[PDB]
Amino acid sequence: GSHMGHWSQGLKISMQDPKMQVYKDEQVVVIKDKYPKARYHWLVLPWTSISSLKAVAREHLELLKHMHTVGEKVIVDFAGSSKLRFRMGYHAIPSMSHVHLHVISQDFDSPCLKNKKHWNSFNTEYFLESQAVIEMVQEAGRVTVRDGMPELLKLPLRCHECQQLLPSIPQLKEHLRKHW
DNA sequence: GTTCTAGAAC
DNA sequence: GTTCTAGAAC
Ligand SMILES: Nc1ncnc2c1ncn2[C@@H]1O[C@H](COP(=O)(O)O)[C@@H](O)[C@H]1O
Ligand SMILES: [Zn+2]
Repeated sequence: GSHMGHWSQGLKISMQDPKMQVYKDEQVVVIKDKYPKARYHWLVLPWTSISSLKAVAREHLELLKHMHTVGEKVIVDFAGSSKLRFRMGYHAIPSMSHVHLHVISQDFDSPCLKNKKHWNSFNTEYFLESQAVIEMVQEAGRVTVRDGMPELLKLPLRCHECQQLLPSIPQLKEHLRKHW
C-alpha cells in the first residue's frame, strides 16, 4: 500500500478532521482518540510534524510544555465536574507517527481496551509521564528510553489502584468496576 | 494502531 | 464447549 494511506500515518488524517477536533490554537490540536481506552481519552498533537520523541530536541521544549498545559485545560473544560483522576504522557515506543500526548482518565472503562498490551502500555514504565519527558528534554536535551520496553507489555495484569493481580483482561475489566 | 480468528487455555 | 489470547495482514 501507499505511505500516506498506511495505518501508521492515520493521526495525520484525524488531526485535520473537524469532527474529531475538540480544541485548536496556533500551536496544537486536540482530538478524541479514535479507540479510547477510557471514558475520556484525547490526543494533543502539534501542528508541526515531529515523527516521535526520538526527533525531539530542546527547540521543542516550549511546545511540549504547551501541549501539557492544553491537556490540563481540556480536562477542566470537558471533564471538570467528573473529578476523575487523569494521567498525561507518551508511550515509550509509539505505533502511530506524529508526536502525540495521551490525556486519559484512570477509569480505563472502555470496550476498546481489549488486550494486555493496551493495559501495560498505560500502566507500566512504558507510559512516560508528560512531566518526566519535559524535564528530560530540558536537562538532557533529548528523550532516551531504557532497553526492555517491549517486555513490559508482557507483564502480568495488575490493578493500578490496589495492585491486585488479575489472570485475564475480562477479569481485570470486571475488577476495575470496583474502583469507580 | 486495528481486525480477524486459530487454537491454546480454561 | 466456551473463553481467551496472540500472530498475520501481500
Ligand atoms: N486513525 C486514528 N485516529 C485517531 N487516533 C488513533 C487512530 N489510530 C489509532 N489511534 C489512537 O492513537 C494511539 C496510538 O498509540 P501510540 O502510537 O502507542 O501512542 C492509541 O490511543 C490509538 O487508539
Ligand atoms: Zn484494584
